Amino acid sequence: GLTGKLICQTGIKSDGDVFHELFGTRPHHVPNITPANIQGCDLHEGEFGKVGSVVIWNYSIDGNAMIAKEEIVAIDEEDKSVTFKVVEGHLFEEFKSIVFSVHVDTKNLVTWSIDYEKLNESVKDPTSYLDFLLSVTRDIEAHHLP
Ligand SMILES: CC[C@@H](C)C[C@@H](CC)C(C)C
Repeated sequence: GLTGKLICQTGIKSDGDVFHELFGTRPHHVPNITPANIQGCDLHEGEFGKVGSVVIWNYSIDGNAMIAKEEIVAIDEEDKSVTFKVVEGHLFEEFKSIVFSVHVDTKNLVTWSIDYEKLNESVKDPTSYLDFLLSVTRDIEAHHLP
């Protein structure tokens, strides 16, 4: 009853390898490119670009500052995908678990997926994070377009 999945897909005209590796090896540069959305990315454990690294994101939605600590649980170079599992922060006021994945198909299409389990049934499905992820994707595309 508590489980759901949200997905957004959109095209980018910028390079899809550069987009993938932004999130896979350079996530700490994301705040510099989309500062209205994401104000910080600090390495908590491990190393950038390695499975099992843990980062702390400082981000904002509708003018409200929030924090998410995430474990990078998968980086698939072949599929051009990165998966971030939330382990602490604001989102744990609503969810038991929530996982973000970003995939790039370069035959370019960026797909964001949100997999989640709500603490209880009155919790809203986190659709607002799709608007957030589309905004971050559009700022990255604009930055990467020469
Ligand atoms: C939890 C909200 C933001 C900081 C999400 C991040 C995806 C896991 C970010 C890299 C877009």
